[PDB]
Amino acid sequence: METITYVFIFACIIALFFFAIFFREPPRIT
Amino acid sequence: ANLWERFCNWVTSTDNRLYVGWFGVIMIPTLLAATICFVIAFIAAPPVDIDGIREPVSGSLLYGNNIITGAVVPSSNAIGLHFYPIWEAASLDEWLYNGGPYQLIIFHFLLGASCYMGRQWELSYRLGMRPWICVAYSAPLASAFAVFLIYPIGQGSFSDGMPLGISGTFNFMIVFQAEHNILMHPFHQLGVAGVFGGALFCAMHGSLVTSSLIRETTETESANYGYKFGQEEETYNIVAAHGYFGRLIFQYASFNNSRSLHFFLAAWPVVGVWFTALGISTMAFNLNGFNFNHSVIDAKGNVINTWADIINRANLGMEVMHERNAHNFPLDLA
Amino acid sequence: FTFAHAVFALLFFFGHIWHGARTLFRDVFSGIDPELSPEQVEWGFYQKVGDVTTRR
Amino acid sequence: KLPEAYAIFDPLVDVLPVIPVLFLALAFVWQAAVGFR
Amino acid sequence: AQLTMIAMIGIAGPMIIFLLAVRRGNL
Amino acid sequence: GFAWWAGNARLINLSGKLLGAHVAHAGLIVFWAGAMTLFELAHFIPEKPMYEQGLILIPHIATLGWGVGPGGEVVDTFPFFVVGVVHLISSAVLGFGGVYHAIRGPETLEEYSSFFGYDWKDKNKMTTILGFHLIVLGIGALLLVAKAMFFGGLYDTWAPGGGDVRVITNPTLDPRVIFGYLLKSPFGGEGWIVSVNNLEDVVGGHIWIGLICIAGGIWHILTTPFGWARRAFIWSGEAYLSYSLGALSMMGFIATCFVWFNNTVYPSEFYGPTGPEASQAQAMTFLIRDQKLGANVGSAQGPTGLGKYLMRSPTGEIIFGGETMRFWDFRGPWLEPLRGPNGLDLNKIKNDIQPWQERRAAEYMTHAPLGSLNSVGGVATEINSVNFVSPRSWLATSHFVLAFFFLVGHLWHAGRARAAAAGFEKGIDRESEPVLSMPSLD
Amino acid sequence: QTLTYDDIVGTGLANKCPTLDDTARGAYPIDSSQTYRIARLCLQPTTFLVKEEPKNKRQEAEFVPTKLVTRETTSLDQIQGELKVNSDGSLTFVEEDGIDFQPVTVQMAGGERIPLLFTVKNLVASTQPNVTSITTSTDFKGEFNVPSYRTANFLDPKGRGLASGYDSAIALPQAKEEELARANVKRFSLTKGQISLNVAKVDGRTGEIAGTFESEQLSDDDMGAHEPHEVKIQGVFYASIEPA
Amino acid sequence: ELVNVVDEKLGTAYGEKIDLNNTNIAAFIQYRGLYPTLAKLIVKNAPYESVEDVLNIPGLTERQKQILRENLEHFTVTEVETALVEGGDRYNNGLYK
Amino acid sequence: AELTPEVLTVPLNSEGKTITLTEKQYLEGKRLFQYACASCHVGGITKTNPSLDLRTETLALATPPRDNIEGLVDYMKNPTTYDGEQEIAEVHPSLRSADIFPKMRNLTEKDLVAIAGHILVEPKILGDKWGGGKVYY
Ligand code: CLA
Ligand code: CLA
Ligand code: CLA
Ligand code: CLA
Ligand code: HEC
Ligand SMILES: CC1=C(/C=C/C(C)=C/C=C/C(C)=C/C=C/C=C(C)/C=C/C=C(C)/C=C/C2=C(C)CCCC2(C)C)C(C)(C)CCC1
Ligand SMILES: CC1=C(/C=C/C(C)=C/C=C/C(C)=C/C=C/C=C(C)/C=C/C=C(C)/C=C/C2=C(C)CCCC2(C)C)C(C)(C)CCC1
Ligand SMILES: CC1=C(/C=C/C(C)=C/C=C/C(C)=C/C=C/C=C(C)/C=C/C=C(C)/C=C/C2=C(C)CCCC2(C)C)C(C)(C)CCC1
Ligand code: OEX
Ligand SMILES: [Cl-]
Ligand SMILES: [Cl-]
Ligand SMILES: [Fe+2]
Repeated sequence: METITYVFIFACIIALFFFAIFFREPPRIT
Repeated sequence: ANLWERFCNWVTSTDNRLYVGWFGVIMIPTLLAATICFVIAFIAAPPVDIDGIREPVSGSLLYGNNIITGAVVPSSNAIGLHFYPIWEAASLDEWLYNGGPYQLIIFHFLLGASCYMGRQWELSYRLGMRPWICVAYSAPLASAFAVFLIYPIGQGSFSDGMPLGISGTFNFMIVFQAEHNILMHPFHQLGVAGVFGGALFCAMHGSLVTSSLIRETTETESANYGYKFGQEEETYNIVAAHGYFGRLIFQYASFNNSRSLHFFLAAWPVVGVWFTALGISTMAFNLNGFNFNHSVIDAKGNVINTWADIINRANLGMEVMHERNAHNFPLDLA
Repeated sequence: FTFAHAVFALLFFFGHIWHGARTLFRDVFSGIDPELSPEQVEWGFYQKVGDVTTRR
Repeated sequence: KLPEAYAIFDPLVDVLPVIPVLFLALAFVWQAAVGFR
Repeated sequence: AQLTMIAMIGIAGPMIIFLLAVRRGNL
Repeated sequence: GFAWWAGNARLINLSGKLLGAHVAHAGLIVFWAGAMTLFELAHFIPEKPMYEQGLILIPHIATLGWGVGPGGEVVDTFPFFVVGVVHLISSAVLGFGGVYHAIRGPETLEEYSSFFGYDWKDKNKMTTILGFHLIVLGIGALLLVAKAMFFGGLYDTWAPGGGDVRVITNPTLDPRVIFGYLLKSPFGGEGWIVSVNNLEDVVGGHIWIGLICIAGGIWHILTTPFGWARRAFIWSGEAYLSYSLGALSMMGFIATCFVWFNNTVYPSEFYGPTGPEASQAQAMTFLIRDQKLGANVGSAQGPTGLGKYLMRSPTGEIIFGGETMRFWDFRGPWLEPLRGPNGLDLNKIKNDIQPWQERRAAEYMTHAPLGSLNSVGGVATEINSVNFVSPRSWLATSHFVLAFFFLVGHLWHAGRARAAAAGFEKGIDRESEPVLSMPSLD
Repeated sequence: QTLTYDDIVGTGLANKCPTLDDTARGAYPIDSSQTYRIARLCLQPTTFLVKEEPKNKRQEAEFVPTKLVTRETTSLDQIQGELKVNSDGSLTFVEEDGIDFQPVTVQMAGGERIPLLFTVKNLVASTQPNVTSITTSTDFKGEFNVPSYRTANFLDPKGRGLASGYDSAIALPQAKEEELARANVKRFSLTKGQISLNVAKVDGRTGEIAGTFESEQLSDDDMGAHEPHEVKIQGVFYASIEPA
Repeated sequence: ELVNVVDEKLGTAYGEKIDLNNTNIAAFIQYRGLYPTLAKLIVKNAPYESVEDVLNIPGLTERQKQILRENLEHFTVTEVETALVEGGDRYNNGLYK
Repeated sequence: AELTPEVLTVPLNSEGKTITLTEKQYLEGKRLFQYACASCHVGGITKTNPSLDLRTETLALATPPRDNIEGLVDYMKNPTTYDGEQEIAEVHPSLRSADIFPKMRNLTEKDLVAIAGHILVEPKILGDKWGGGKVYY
């Protein structure tokens, strides 16, 4: 159960990376 | 319309959401290989005979580790500095027992990180920037080279390179202290000054700029909304900040040239971390930290201990205990 | 009990610092004056720091 | 030990190796004399 | 001692700057 | 537009003054080579191994056959003196030309003489200077050949009977051998070029390199760069500087590994034992001690189940046990007489170990390249007493540091040369900021 | 002609025993007035079989195949010893010395690692009565000793050992020790193995022989911690005989 | 029933004399004349059933015999302990300084 | 505490004659011990054979007794194994083997006395540390 938990959290962090990068608020100028 | 020239145009395009570039053509596959093998091994690799004595150490989650204790374990001392790719093993079973994954991951990663640094140069050129951000990154990069490649080369074995794990890291740094007295080495002292100072000046700079933000907002909104991305005016008042910091110390100990200031910020940690990477790289050839063991004795010749001799008692306890089954002869010469 | 209360005491020190800063500096919580002139932070102009009645 | 007939110069030779460092130092005296121009 | 020779040698360089700056030269 | 702290960049287009800097600096190198040799000589004590005395230059001279006899014993110190004095004397001449060209000579050369003057952007002229220097370098590598073959030979640690100076009469020319080294893996048991283990291959390699450099030099005098090279490179002084810094960096890293693993052109008699050597010598030492007491070192099982004295490598060879399992690629003249086809030969170990081998092992084990920065010898927990740091540790660490910084210098000057050639080394033009004419990423 | 170290190093051949020509079908006569030694005995395993656990009553498990994970580190070699002639014409080899053990670990299906001390230590192997010539039908059968895989200084991961180490589970200061007795008290085992060597080739000139061996012995019991497995080793051997 | 046999041995004469059947060779340095030469022979010819067996070691000169005689009282014999004699441990038991 | 004559007094020979060294002789002995001996014998141990050390009590039990100036001077001329049964000049530095141990070439008779004296004094100053090894650092 603890292995599943550790891997689950790590997997969520990788998915977050994907959204943080490709689905960020686009920076807009002025 | 030429096929190669179209591909060149895409590799080097500044319109890709992530820059690829020629350095990226090598970095992308090598880092993917190292990442995929690292994750698989961290979760499921079986125990590895790191020290060559048929005493395998369990690094992965499924074999009874947690995040803190887990590690991809370095390759067998029996291998030394020999190249140990998959195709040199009689089977994957053998390769796993002897620590093959560590070699795969660190070689792929060191290559991919090297190219990461070049990729930093390359896009700076495509954007018409100045080029030396990559020089800043060479400090962390040289540090990884030191603990994954240089120190193994000098000691003769990838089994003495840094495990890829949290407790493994601590094991490497305790044993380093017993074998090199790294704390009494001035290049590690400059590294601490580089990292302590970097954190100091990070906080200083952040706090001085934050302190002199120009009121653009009400108390119901984040002040961060007082700056709009790409506005031309500075958003704080460097003269008010120079006038505060010059008075906290004295005037000529404070920067009012923002270029000099940020160069100072770049250079202090980078140079400190160069030195500490050079410390590991030169303790790789056993030029160790200062030894003041029994340097003070009295008029009769009695030893008069100092704090260095107390350090030495601690170093001894690390020495005598580490790799407790691995030494047959009285000197740990490597 | 000792662990909890020692830790909470230390944290509450930062709270004292934070809210005390906010009380004494309420007038610039949102940012410094956009019309603060360089004569008030540069050395010499005022004999007493920040006091504009002591101009030389 | 040096040959017998140059023995006289022994304490000079103890100092010679350092001389290249002095050239580096000397560039900073020069620049001080012209005010780091 | 050796402290005689490194004193003599150590003063050569700065004495060159000194001569050239008092004789207003191409420094 | 350069500040005082970048002040030598003011010389980029002052070919005369820049010649003076290069030649004055050449004189400091030669001065150090001379002064330092005489310093080591004035301190040298022949009763003591070179490596107990802090010597790095005298070992290079002795390696070339001067001053030494059988076993590396020093027989004649005069060759060392001569090398020091001549280098010392010669640095005054370079000093002289140096400061003459930096202070008094014409500051630019191209008006005074079209042969000596150059433009960095002049690709023909640049490859011609390169060509001349390639020939000089080829001559130099042939001087090493000449010494080995016609002027007394070289010190040969592998020579039978303890090592000796030997004239090299059959230098290796077979390119499968010479270039075979270039293609060996740099990993353990292979060692790329660091594994060259005999002077025949050393000298033959230098015949090849001399001929290649002379041919390369003539090639570059007679040609100009092809268009594909014209379009690949930046053609500027700082760019050429950056190319050479990278090449010095590569070479510094190789020199580091050479002096650390190679005991042929860095004999252990002069430089001390290598790390692998010392560690092998510890196991040898205690094999001898224990066998003399009656131990059967072949059948003795250690705590782990592996042999206490002897085990197999991963490919089967009989090797020393304990942590030195990792150093079984080590080869040295004191150890090779015990090696049979399957690795260390148990019947030679039991019957044929000689007193000189026992002495040598004891010596190398107690002079392992381990020591503190203040030159206390041995492991880091050792007490004060022995004033020793191996010359190999000194030569390895120093050259690692220099190679590292020259790689930083390469990146510094390379990136800057690229930026200066494109015209944005001083910053981004506010009115033509490239990113403002690019479409947003998202 | 024969090979030098630099021909062999790195190839794997250093772990392989010498072979005889398939033409070596001679006979090595034995003179009872004479005494003989074995100058070199070489044993090269090719196959490691481990006996499984049937968990049930009348099934008696089988010997199953395993994968070697410790590489070309397996051969016993340079073994020497008395070769005697007995009253009844049997020959008895008595092992005196040699590289006569290797640690090996193999991996069973499922991932279980099985370490063993592959050895002939203290081998005494005898032939049938009335030999007089060693031939391509001579068999030696013998027994040998299998000491503990680890010797007495060996410390387990919590610092416990037999001749060194802690005597308790110091990370559990107030645990009940009865449960941990078997892990806390190290024991040094000493068991017997058996071996047959089958001579299949003989060089009557030189006195070299070669053939096939099968040995049975126990695996590591980790100083008493767990029960050993039973192991069967197959391989080839070489020996040269000398008038001693 | 699980007993540490090395601890058990320290409860015998092995824990107070040189045991000619078990003790590591470096102990023979505690008395004059015994190391290395006689120590070598004593260890090579073990086991002994009684302490005086050591006098019947072939090759002993009469000086050597005399030394043993003087030292018979620092000697004992107990049963060979496999754990102390395997691994070559009488020649090197992994203890230095 | 200080280097009193009491401590600089060591046995000259097996007959219990004594000899009182100077502070000078002792510092010379120490200097010469570091020059020619300490690469193996640092702190009174023996790196290449730890079972034999330079503790007075060990030397006293060597054959020829070596816990005195005479025994040690002789040892540096003609070293034997600990039972005296064989000469080991060829694997141990000594004046007899100064062809193969060249640091021994320039040692005078007075130097040998100083080295011997150093070895016999030091355990009076340092006690258990002398020859005790890393446990006592
Ligand atoms: C063949 C080698 C070589 C050459 C010819 C040059 C030449 C040049 N460099 Mg490059 N450089 C090199 C190697 C080299 N560099 C290396 C290896 C690095 C990485 C460390 C750099 C990093 C570098 C930077 C960061 C910069 C240059 C710059 C320049 C130009 C001005 C340099 C100057 O005026 O220095 C003047 C000399 C000094 C200010 C003195 C520096 C003193 C050093 C740091 C300390 C040495 C102390 C020593 C270790 C021991 C002291 C002991 C004590 C007693 C004093 C010039 C074209 C500048 C440039 O871009 O020009 C366009 C610039 O900004 N260089
Ligand atoms: C190897 C070290 C080295 C070398 C060879 C040079 C060489 C040079 N530099 Mg650089 N420089 C260096 C280090 C070095 N520099 C460092 C470390 C710094 C940072 C502090 C600088 C900063 C710097 C600046 C800021 C400038 C130079 C300039 C110059 C050139 C003209 C200097 C001049 O007019 O001198 C004038 C000085 C004197 C007249 C005083 C006397 C100097 C002499 C040569 C001392 C030699 C004494 C010696 C013992 C005599 C032996 C003679 C015997 C053999 C006969 C010259 C080619 C200048 C340049 O590029 O011009 C455009 C310039 O502006 N340099
Ligand atoms: C590579 C270094 C170098 C370079 C490129 C130059 C280049 C130049 N120098 Mg300079 N010079 C140098 C080193 C250098 N010099 C040195 C080392 C000294 C001191 C000895 C001088 C002293 C000097 C003076 C005093 C003058 C020049 C002048 C000149 C110019 C014309 C020289 C001429 O007509 O050739 C003359 C050609 C010969 C004499 C042919 C003989 C060949 C040489 C001397 C022998 C070979 C040496 C060998 C290859 C290496 C040394 C051996 C050693 C390893 C043992 C030219 C731009 C002149 C100038 O600038 O006036 C405006 C001038 O007046 N030079
Ligand atoms: C100091 C040495 C030096 C330098 C700086 C140059 C510089 C140059 N040469 Mg010359 N060259 C030299 C020596 C040198 N040469 C010698 C000795 C010879 C005779 C054999 C030649 C023969 C030569 C020819 C025949 C040609 C040049 C050309 C050129 C130009 C293009 C070089 C290029 O792009 O290479 C960069 C290299 C490549 C693009 C591909 C090869 C990459 C190597 C093999 C990969 C190895 C990397 C690996 C990690 C390193 C380890 C060792 C390796 C063997 C395993 C350039 C001006 C060209 C030109 O325009 O001439 C007019 C040309 O065609 N050179
Ligand atoms: C290693 C290279 C050594 C050096 C250098 C010196 N000694 Fe040594 N010593 C060494 C060994 C291996 C031994 C044991 C010899 C044996 O019996 O097998 C010794 C012994 C001594 C002794 C006798 C110690 C004892 O307990 O009886 C003495 C007194 C001694 N060595 C002195 C000595 C001196 C004075 C040295 C400097 C000149 C010296 N040794 C160098 C190893 C080495
Ligand atoms: C070989 C020989 C010789 C030669 C010599 C020479 C060559 C010399 C040189 C010399 C030199 C070359 C010298 C120089 C010197 C220098 C110095 C002495 C310096 C110092 C400096 C300082 C001290 C600094 C300071 C400062 C400044 C200025 C500024 C900034 C800050 C500071 C503080 C850093 C002779 C003749 C003798 C003869 C014999 C032999
Ligand atoms: C330009 C410049 C610079 C630089 C400079 C230089 C670098 C120079 C060099 C110089 C040099 C480099 C010099 C040299 C000199 C030398 C000499 C002058 C020598 C002499 C010698 C002698 C005299 C000898 C003697 C002897 C003998 C014979 C024997 C033995 C002993 C004796 C040693 C005594 C600077 C930076 C500063 C500044 C700026 C400018
Ligand atoms: C002497 C000797 C020898 C020999 C040696 C030789 C013969 C060598 C050679 C070597 C060589 C033959 C070298 C090589 C080099 C190469 C390199 C180092 C290259 C580089 C490259 C580059 C750098 C490139 C880059 C680029 C790219 C990739 C792309 C485009 C751009 C550019 C062009 C930039 C021996 C060992 C036997 C022994 C000892 C002695
Ligand atoms: O593996 Mn990791 O650690 Ca460098 O020393 Mn020797 O080896 Mn082992 O012991 Mn201490
Ligand atoms: Cl550990
Ligand atoms: Cl070991
Ligand atoms: Fe900022």
